[PDB]
Amino acid sequence: DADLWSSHDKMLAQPLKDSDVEVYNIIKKESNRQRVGLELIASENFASRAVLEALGSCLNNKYSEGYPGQRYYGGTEFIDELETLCQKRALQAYKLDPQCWGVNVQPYSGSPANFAVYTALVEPHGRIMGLDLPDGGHLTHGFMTDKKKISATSIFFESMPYKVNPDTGYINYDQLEENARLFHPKLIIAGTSCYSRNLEYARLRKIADENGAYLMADMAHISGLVAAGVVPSPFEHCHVVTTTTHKTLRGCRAGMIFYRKGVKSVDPKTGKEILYNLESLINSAVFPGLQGGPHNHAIAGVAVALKQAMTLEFKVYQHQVVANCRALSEALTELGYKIVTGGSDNHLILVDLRSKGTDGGRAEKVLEACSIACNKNTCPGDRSALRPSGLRLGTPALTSRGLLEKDFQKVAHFIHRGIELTLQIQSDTGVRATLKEFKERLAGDKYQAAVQALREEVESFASLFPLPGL
Ligand SMILES: *Cc1c(COP(=O)(O)O)cnc(C)c1O
Repeated sequence: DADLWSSHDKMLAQPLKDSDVEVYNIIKKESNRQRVGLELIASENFASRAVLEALGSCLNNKYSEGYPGQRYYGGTEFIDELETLCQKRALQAYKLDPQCWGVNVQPYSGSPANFAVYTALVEPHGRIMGLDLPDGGHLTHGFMTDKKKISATSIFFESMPYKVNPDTGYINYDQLEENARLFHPKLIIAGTSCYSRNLEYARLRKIADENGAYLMADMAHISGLVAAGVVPSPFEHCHVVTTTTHKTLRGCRAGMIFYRKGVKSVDPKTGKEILYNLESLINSAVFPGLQGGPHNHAIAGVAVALKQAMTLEFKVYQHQVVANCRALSEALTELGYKIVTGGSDNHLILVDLRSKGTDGGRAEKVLEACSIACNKNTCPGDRSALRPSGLRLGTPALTSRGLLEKDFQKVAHFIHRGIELTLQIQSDTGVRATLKEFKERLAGDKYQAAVQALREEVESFASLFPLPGL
């Protein structure tokens, strides 16, 4: 009667460790995996303990559909304090005049943030232009083939990509300018997932105005760098700026949408001023358009991450991120590796493995087997996305653990050793071999000892550094 009811109360207060050992262990094994490994996936990072704590708060429970001062349900005085605080901070982090900029901090992640913007400004079947996927663009920027529209962006809107010059490695703004006059985009996306150089925002803005299109920046990858001023800000030339809250910003998974406010334009003779309406449209799209109840626990993590993003420690961190990237880039360049574009203005680089006689697909697996985390990626000039020539390496994750230039040089050496091992296996299985066979030889008995040797040396080196979280 009441024996089991007390057991119920004990169930909701019982620690994860006892309540679900199966899930507890998976988390433990994962924490260990992250500790002993070398994280070089550009999109990765480590959230601060303060941010992670906010996620487990009672904020999870409150349904707060709507916005501060425009809620559906009542009892949101504390939730309103939090959301208003989070957006106040978001504007500060980028030094934005509240009278000129506004922000929506409700997007569940980066992709939902982007889609929300298209839904509000582009509308069904409206045209969008983004960097081609194999050229370093993101799925949310549009992706389709002769056969089908793959990304939701291509499915609900009409997208056509602009490309990177296969020779230089830089975005071909000239071809974009030409095609925009033919396509008539309603919105141009200025953002990348795998690009080492700064974007010519002013030029993009010019091309946008010529076609009466919106210029939307997707700063997901460089959000942290832009915050610390380590890279030029997209806010000066863009109408809308979307972003992820994790990655280089070090918060929890979520997203934000920044939009222009105030005077859009004026009439020379009448003096009548037209104002921006981005705030209303974008807010309406997030809710009641696309999303439901806000994830207040995440909005807290974001708010916390934004306070940290404004500290000097963070600024130093971001400068170190770029310094480590330069160190890593030049170390590999000196070693005969071809870096697309020759270098980088940010946290990542794209290494063209054709310079060493191999590809990123094979190199990715070998490096993984040795606890070196990174991802394959097509290079400008690749005749097939099935056999990508490069590897995308980013420094934010390891930099957060304390790594410095000297450490990144050691990391560069470790990476090269992985490539040697890759080359060995590649030649050992023949020149007409498939990726399927390569994976088998890698997990085979012949290279078992070599992999373990390198893996252990990698793991013992990574183990020397702290792992933010706990
Ligand atoms: C990371 C990223 C996103 C957001 O991805 P989510 O996994 O949905 O958070 C969107 N656009 C770009 C360019 C990104 O790099």
